[PDB]
Order: sequence, then C-alpha cells, then structure tokens
Amino acid sequence: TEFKAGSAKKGATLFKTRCLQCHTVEKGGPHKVGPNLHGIFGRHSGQAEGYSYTDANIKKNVLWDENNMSEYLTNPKKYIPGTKMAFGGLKKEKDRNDLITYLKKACE
Amino acid sequence: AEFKAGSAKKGATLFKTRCLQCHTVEKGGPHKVGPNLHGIFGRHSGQAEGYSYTDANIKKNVLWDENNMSEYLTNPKKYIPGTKMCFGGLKKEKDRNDLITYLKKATE
Amino acid sequence: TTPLVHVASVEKGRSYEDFQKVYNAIALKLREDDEYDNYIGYGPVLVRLAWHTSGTWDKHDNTGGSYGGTYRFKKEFNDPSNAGLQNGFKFLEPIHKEFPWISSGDLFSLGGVTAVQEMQGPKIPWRAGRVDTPEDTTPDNGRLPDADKDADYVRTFFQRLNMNDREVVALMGAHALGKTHLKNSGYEGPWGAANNCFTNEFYLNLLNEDWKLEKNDANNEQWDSKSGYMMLPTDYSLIQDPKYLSIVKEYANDQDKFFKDFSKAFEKLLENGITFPKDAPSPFIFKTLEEQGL
Ligand code: HEC
Ligand code: HEC
Ligand code: HEM
Repeated sequence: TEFKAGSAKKGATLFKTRCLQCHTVEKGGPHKVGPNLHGIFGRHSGQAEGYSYTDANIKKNVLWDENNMSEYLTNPKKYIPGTKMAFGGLKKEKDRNDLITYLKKACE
Repeated sequence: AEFKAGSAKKGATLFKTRCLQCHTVEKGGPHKVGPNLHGIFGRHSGQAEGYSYTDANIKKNVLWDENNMSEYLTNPKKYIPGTKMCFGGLKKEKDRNDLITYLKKATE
Repeated sequence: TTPLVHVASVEKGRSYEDFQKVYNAIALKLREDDEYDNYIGYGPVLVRLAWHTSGTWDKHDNTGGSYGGTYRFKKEFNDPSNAGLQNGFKFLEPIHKEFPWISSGDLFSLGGVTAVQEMQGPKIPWRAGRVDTPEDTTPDNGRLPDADKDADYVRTFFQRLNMNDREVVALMGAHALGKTHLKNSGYEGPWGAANNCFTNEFYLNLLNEDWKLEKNDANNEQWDSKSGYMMLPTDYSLIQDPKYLSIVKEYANDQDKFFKDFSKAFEKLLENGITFPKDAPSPFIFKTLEEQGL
C-alpha cells in the first residue's frame, strides 16, 4: 500500500510503551482512558460501544484503514481537532509502520 | 558612558561567550532568542525588521551609538526597564570597550 | 519513646543582620565567579541544591529534610540523584568558612533563597534555626524524583512532601533556571533561553513551543523543540494532566501570580520537618544587592 508494512515485534513494544497506558486491543478488552481498540480497522471512528467519545471523534466518521490511521497517529489533534486523546504523535514512519502492522494483527 | 576604542579580538571572545547564545551579527543573519545585530549602530532600538521586541525596548527609542550602547550593556534592565533580554551586564569599562570595538566591526 | 521532632534553634546572639551578611556573601560570590557553566553562573545549581537537600523529606516519619544538613555526609553527597551538586557545595565552602557559626542546613537553604532573589525572582521569606545532626541521620539515596515518569507519579511523589497541585506546578517553575547536563542526569539542554533570570518562561515554553519526543545521546527520551529547548518527561506531564495544565496556563499568563505561589511553596519546602517555637522570630526577607544600591 502507500503505507509500507513492518516489524510487528517492534510495533508491539511501541504500543506497550506508547498506547497501552490508555488502550487495550484484546476482544471484550476494557475501555481505559481510551476505547478498546478491538476490531478498529474496518470500523468508523467513534463506534466502540459503551465508551464516551468527544463529538469530534464521532462527527469525523472515517473508516479506519491503515492509511487514514497513519495520518492520525502522526498528529491526533490536527487530524481530529477537539479530539481528547493526549498523544504527541509518531513522527517516524517506521514507528508508524511497525505499530500499525502490530495493530493490524492485534485488533483482528 | 563614554566609549574608548579597545581590542576587537577580546571583544569577539566576550561576544562569543556572553552574547552569541542569543544574537548573531552577520548581515542578513537570523534572529534567535534575540534580534540579529547587524547595522545596530545608527538605528533606533526595537527597529530590527522581523523581530518581536518588547514594548519597553521599542519605546526607549534610543538611536544606538557606542556610548549609550556602553551605558546599556552596563545594566540592561536599568537602561530599558522591562526588557526581556536576560543579562546582568558587563560591569567593567574595559570589557564594554573591547566588546563594542568588536560589535562596531562585526556589525558595521 | 517515639518519633522525631526537630526544633528550630538559632545560635545565640545571631540575628537578621548576621544572616543578611551571609546572603550578601553568597550574592557577591555569585557575581564574582560568573564563568561557571558557560556563564549561566552558580545560581541555578544553588537552587537545585536547596531543593535536593530539602526534598529528601518524608512527611510520614519526619526523616530527611533540610534540618540536619546531612548532604555533607558521604552517602547523600554521592547519591547519584545529586550528580553535579558538588559544584554548589564547593561554591558554599568558602562562605561557610567565613561564617563558621551558621548551620549546614541553614546555609544550603539560604543559598537557594539568595540565588532565587538575586536572579530577580520573588522574595522568599526565610527562617533560621536548622541544626546539624550526626551522620547516622543521613537518609539513604532513592528519595528524590525520577524524571522519566508521568503526572500520576509526580502527584504521588510530591504528596510525600505535603505538596498539592498548585504547589507542585509552582515549584516546577524553577526549571526556568539553568539546564540539564548529559553527564549529570542523562538529559541534555535548557528549558528556555533566560537561564539565569527567574521568570515564568517554563510555563510559556511548555505551552507555546512545538515539542517532539526524541532520544538523546544517553538513550533517554526527552521532549525537544525547534528553538533548542527541552522538557523532561515529568515537566511535560504538566500539560498531559488536565488539572496541572490549568495551573500551567494561569502562570503562563500571570507571572506575579506564579511568583507569589512559588515563594510560598519554596519556603514551605525549605521548612518541611521543622518545628518552630511559637516565640520564634518572624521569617526574614533579605534585601537584594540591587536594593542596597549595590
Ligand atoms: C493518554 C491517553 C491516550 C494515549 C497515550 C493514546 N490514546 Fe488513543 N485514544 C485516547 C482517547 C481518550 C481516545 C478518544 C478521543 C476522543 O474521544 O476524542 C482515543 C482514540 C483513539 C482512536 C480512535 C478510536 C475510535 O473508536 O475512533 C484510535 C485509533 C487510538 N486512540 C489509538 C491510539 C494509539 C495507536 C496510540 C499510541 C500510539 C494511542 N491511541 C495513544 C486515549 C489515548
Ligand atoms: C539570554 C539572552 C540574551 C543574551 C545572552 C543577550 N541578549 Fe541582547 N537581547 C536579547 C533579547 C531577547 C533582546 C530583546 C529585548 C527586548 O525586546 O526587550 C535583546 C536586545 C538587545 C539589544 C537591542 C537590539 C535592538 O535592536 O534594539 C542589544 C543592542 C543587545 N541585545 C546586545 C547584546 C549583547 C552585546 C549581549 C551580550 C553582552 C547580549 N545582547 C546578550 C537576548 C539576549
Ligand atoms: C518532578 C520533580 C523534579 C524532577 C524529576 C527534576 C529533575 C531535574 C533534572 C534531571 C535536572 C538536571 C540536572 C543536571 O543534569 O544537571 C534538574 C535541574 C534543576 N532542577 Fe529540577 N527536578 C524536579 C523538581 C525541581 C524543583 C522542585 C526545583 C526547585 C524548586 C528544581 C530545581 C532545579 C534547578 C534550578 C535545576 C538546574 C540545575 C543546574 O543548572 O545546575 N527541580 N532537575
């Protein structure tokens, strides 16, 4: 794709290190600060159940595909202004590759 | 204060160690924490095009010359109350003379 | 029988004029030995010294704190958390020799007060009376904060010093001073450009710079901006946490407010663990050199 695809062992530690404080990926997994990210890909932004999303995350309604997802992670507030996810973003393509790839796989 | 010619070489060392942190002197040089100083002598305070000066600096409206520059560098906040330049001052006349001898040349 | 109490006892005949003389001595040396750390001067390391010697306090059993002046003993002197503080200690040695009657804790704390005031910060009322205690009273290393942590860690850490959100955010504004040095802490760079002037620049930079999380040469991560400034993970947590962010914003927009709160919190920091007799003198507010036409 336009987005490459990378190491999923790496993506894994990046996720455990940078996203885990707020998010789970396992199925049924509990929302935290952030929604449970299971079956993220293929869903529209703002759909996780029994999680309260800023109207901004709902009103953007984008399908989460590895591509719009990568633009998002680079800078969550530029992408969905008003979003309340407090992340600075991943400025590194590998990182983005490595993570997405991991996610791809973890949120099946 | 009354300027008296000194040592440009020693002035260059004073500038490097005490001023370069925040100012460049070359023509067309970039602004940094502080305004680029090229052409400083013969110009009024707060007139460096492209730099956001403090209100106090601009209102001083001092036409910079070797003498008031010496007065200024002895105690910046004293000469321009409220300036945002963080610098206690060169208390020694010899130091101020060597520095201005250099500045006159480097900016010119 | 039961738990430690530390009573403030100011040496006989020693009064305000005496301590002002010590303050002046420090302020004068601060001006004379101005080359230190590429001309930033010793002001910042003196403030960090007052904080590290006071920050060992544990409100639960009253161990540590500025009272005993135990940093003079091996164990604390070599706490890795104190790397670089030897510089402030050396700066103060000659001062202590000129004024042998002042206690160590009184000197370390007064050093921080003098440095803050001489760098144009707020006046910090100060109280004399700390008394040197034996080596055995030296706390073990491990009581100072890790910088690679988050807001929750900062909040719970400062609870041990009896500090609240407001006090924590205000005290952190001291990072306007000096810089991190890779050889000391594994972090490198200044938080701002006015390294030896006490302002609210810390909060302004936190809110106005574009920060990028990056690894440094020691393999630790820090937040760096294009201007060449940095923020430790714990510093940046102040805008990651909502409660802290609101206070950051108010100090960024009102320095007089920051000054007043910092003054109160820093004195409290400096006096934690100390029981002051009710007949004890009102805190002293030293005049700066500028205020002495000096
Ligand atoms: C400190 C908190 C925090 C961190 C760190 C964090 N998240 Fe988020 N995340 C949130 C919040 C809160 C939301 C919902 C935001 C809203 O409603 O505006 C969110 C939303 C999202 C969404 C959109 C969910 C949906 O249903 O549209 C995705 C995808 C996501 N996060 C992934 C990540 C990834 C990947 C990382 C790390 C690289 C990360 N998050 C880091 C808290 C966090
Ligand atoms: C830590 C920062 C810093 C250092 C060091 C510093 N300056 Fe400045 N300087 C500034 C800033 C910022 C301003 C803007 C003052 C204002 O707007 O109030 C400035 C303004 C000035 C001005 C007025 C310029 C104008 O166009 O009106 C002069 C002249 C000047 N500095 C000379 C020097 C010299 C010479 C030194 C050293 C001996 C020096 N500066 C050291 C930050 C610095
Ligand atoms: C979360 C709490 C804090 C953490 C984790 C922390 C961490 C650090 C670190 C890593 C440095 C760099 C040291 C070096 O490499 O030389 C430093 C410097 C400094 N800190 Fe903090 N700090 C904290 C709180 C404070 C407080 C409360 C004060 C004082 C009120 C303070 C005053 C200073 C000063 C002035 C310096 C600059 C020292 C110099 O330039 O030599 N710090 N701090």
